[PDB]
Amino acid sequence: LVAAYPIVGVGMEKLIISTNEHASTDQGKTVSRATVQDSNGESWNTGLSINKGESAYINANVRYYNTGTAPMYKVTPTTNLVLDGDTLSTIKAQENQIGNNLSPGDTYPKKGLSPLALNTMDQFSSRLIPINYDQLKKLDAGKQIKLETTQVSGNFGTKNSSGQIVTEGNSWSDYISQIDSISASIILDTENESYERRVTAKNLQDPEDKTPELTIGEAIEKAFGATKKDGLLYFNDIPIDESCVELIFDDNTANKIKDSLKTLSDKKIYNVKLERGMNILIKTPTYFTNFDDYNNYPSTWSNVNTTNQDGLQGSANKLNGETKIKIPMSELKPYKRYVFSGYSKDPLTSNSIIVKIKAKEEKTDYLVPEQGYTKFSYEFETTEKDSSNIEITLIGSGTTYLDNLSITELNSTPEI
Amino acid sequence: LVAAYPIVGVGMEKLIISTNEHASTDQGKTVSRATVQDSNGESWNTGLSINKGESAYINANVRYYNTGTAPMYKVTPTTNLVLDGDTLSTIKAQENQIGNNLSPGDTYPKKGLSPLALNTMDQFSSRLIPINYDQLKKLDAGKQIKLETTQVSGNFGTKNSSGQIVTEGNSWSDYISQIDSISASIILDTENESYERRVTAKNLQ
Repeated sequence: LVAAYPIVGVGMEKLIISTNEHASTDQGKTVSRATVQDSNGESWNTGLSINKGESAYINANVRYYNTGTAPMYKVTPTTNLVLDGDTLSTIKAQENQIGNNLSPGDTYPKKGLSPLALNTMDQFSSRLIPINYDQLKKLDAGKQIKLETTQVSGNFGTKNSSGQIVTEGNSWSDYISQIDSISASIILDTENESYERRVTAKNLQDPEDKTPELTIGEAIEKAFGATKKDGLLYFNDIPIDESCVELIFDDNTANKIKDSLKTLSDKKIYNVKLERGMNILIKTPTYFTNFDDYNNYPSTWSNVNTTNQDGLQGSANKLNGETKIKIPMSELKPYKRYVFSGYSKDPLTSNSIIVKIKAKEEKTDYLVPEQGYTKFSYEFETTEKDSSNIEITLIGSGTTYLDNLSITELNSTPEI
Repeated sequence: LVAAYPIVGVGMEKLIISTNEHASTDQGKTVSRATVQDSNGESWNTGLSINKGESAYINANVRYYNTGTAPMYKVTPTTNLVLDGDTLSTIKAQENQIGNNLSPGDTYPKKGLSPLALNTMDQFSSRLIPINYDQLKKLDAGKQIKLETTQVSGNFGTKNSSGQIVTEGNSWSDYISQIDSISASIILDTENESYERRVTAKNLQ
């Protein structure tokens, strides 16, 4: 029920420009004699010119990488060069920039090597790619470009009766669209890697089809090789729960799950029936706070108490006091919108000091709804390499701990 | 339990550069007479120029060599020219630089010969490979380049019922990745030689 569907992305490393300028230097010596009179002269001729029409050549440094569950033989992408809300050229790479092999979970070329270069737009490798003069002025005035993937073309492998395989005329292109008509797209993002899978779905409109269906918790169990450990789900001894990760929905999927939850009797987003067209992100968190064990924390909290520190639904202490952790910015990445999220309890008042500079130094009271558990989450911006700490502090009157709290990445967020 | 898997590497021997410079020399003689007065002049015109956009052509000296347990018919590598933490061009060699045969434990060309040359980037052998001016200044300021292998493409051999073999459409490329999914890579290095083998393994999962 998982379909082999290899994803390709193109990554930018460096950009080199080059100017088509034209220089010259001439020296002349003249002498004349006439009958008495004479003359002698020394002439210099410096010359510099540039003629528009192919006025600036360029070259780019790229590297291919795979993600998914297939190889991809003879991969060939296409790139679309933007400069400033616009386009400049569109290149399908020639024979010299073909990507030969690509194992799943890998890059091309191999890791201990240098990147790939591309410079021409013709079908045979001639005629270096030009940039006209106004784009050159926009470039030197301070504006920079990026890269963009649009499609790839590659071939799979299949063995005949003869005992070998053949890779010719077997395009992966005409197996793209069919899969994206039937499947749901689930992506995972951990701290170093990312994985994109398509899992098959079940249409409820027409009754003739018989496709076996499941739920999103079982879907993440089946797509990734996930081990059910004691009710939790674990992926390479990394916990993935309905509570220990951060889920991201787009608006149509969010609305479908949200209005489908009300007829359901359980308030879990792991037991919802899977639908046809979805995009579900699951991001792992950076720093976890299970007070029992597995707490990747540099310093340890204050006024803690171990009575059923199981995480959610059993955090079992209601007293007064203070918790505080100071952390410098040196360990974490700068200039990234970090998101801090945890859960609730039954106190009456609690307040949260998040004193991080260049960011939300607003501190608010808790506004606890009831003894039942609800999440809470705030956003902030990371500064640049300061031992001046971010210091989380929670003062409470009616609780000392609730055993779920974390901070996580929320990437694709730089500042300058 | 040992899989035939020939390794190819590219070795650098020498690098030649060449400048696209443009020289000229002119001589003129003038004489004039008018009614009494006269004049006579001798003019020289030295000229030297260079225009960027294909300002420095180059050529490289390479030689192929095998290591492993297979031949490799019609070998064709790709090279990736770095200069200083960067890249300058990427060439899959044309028809004139194909490597024809390669026995295991051998080099191409044979040992009592001179190396191979390559100079062009086009698909048909034209348009010598250019280097722009800043790289030329980095070169003459004292920085040197190297070579790099990324992939090769070659063909194996198989005999049919007809009693001969055929080498066409039988790529070694689509037998690369499968072997590197199942095998362990063991290499030996002695004082003159080196040997790279892949031996098949057993999954315990």
